[PDB]
Amino acid sequence: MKIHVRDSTLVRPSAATPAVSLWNSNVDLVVPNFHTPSVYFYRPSGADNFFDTAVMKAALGRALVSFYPMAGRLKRDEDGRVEIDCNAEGVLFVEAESDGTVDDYGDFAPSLELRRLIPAVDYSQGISAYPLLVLQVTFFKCGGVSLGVGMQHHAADGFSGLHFINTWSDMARGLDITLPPFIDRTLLSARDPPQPQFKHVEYQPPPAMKTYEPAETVVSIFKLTKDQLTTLKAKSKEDGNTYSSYEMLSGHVWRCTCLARGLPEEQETKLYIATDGRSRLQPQLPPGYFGNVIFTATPLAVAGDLGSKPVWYAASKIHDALARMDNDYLRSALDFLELQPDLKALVRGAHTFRCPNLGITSWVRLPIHDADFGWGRPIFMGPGGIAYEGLSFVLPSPTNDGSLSVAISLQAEHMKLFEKLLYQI
Ligand SMILES: CC(=O)c1cccc(O)c1
Repeated sequence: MKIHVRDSTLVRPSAATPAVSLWNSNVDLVVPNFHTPSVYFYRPSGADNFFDTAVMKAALGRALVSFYPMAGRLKRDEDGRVEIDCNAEGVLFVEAESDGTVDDYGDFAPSLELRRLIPAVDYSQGISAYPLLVLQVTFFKCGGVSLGVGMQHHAADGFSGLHFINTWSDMARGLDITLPPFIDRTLLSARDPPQPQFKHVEYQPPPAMKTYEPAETVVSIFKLTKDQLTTLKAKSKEDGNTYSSYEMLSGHVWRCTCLARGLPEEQETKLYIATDGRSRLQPQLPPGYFGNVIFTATPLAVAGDLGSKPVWYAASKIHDALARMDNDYLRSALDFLELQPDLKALVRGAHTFRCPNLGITSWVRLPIHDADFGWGRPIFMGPGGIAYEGLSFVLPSPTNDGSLSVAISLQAEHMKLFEKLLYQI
């Protein structure tokens, strides 16, 4: 498939916005340096103006008025701390055409082929050289359209990013803003002086694999029916042992991964779980809080135990890790991060999620399919390509059947067994 760009432009806020330097909290600093990829897919609705770029950009400019930090640029203060220069330079909007079809992506497994649907960024010209948000509307050879999104997570996390996209689509349909964004990250300032309370196991080195081959990593996606999810939930009754569907599913995935990887009985495994601090921070963050509030629960386990014990054993560990992440624990994290000499060094990479470990996040809660720009909701949305092994995304169904999908990156030889184990319910 070849893709070629008809036009690219910088879309600025439709009206005047504050000219300020937006301070970043420690959560807003422990982020990747690249743009986080995500992709929306749409089927033709039969409309003559399907995804009219003028309509899209008009609404984009209107949304960037309240979401003005999105149209800003990265800068560093006198101490070298990354902050957001809200200068309204604008976000990048790319219109592109494809000689292929939406069907070419099949089940929309998040392979690196999705990256082509998202504008590339030159990271060699300073952190101030590129927009915080890059957008690509691609028209396929079937009438279908993809919306590719690259968002610098110095701006905000995926939760606020989703808040922006849905607001954009709302305005594209003529709607006014439902939830106005709150823009002040000083609410997540560390205490003075910083008083950490736990050692924070989340930032400790993960279990290793004695060795380490090269690894041919593949990406797949598997649908689980509502009945399959219901059957998995009542497995909490096993061995005379209630955990939620999410806790049980994440435990199920964690367990299946260990068995698929053929982990030794004694091998330790560490699970990384993205959790939203918005729910537990005190006092409650204002609705529409614009920034990063995503933390990580990291339960430890023995591969032999996960396999020989019921799923609720895995779920219990997951539940315990999440339960101890109250306000005090998160407040301690801000203080612990504050004392760290290098925050970027704490950002997790391929090494973190290599065998025997795993990272998981669940997007079912998000209104990820509420991005209706006037021509219908997305037929799919997911991460814009997964680069390395050991990442899993739990995606809800676009339909109302209550099914979900587990997208995941594993070694090629491990992926085949994982599919078998995932459906052993
Ligand atoms: C994005 C994602 O899937 C993930 C999973 C675990 C940890 C983490 O920081 C991120």
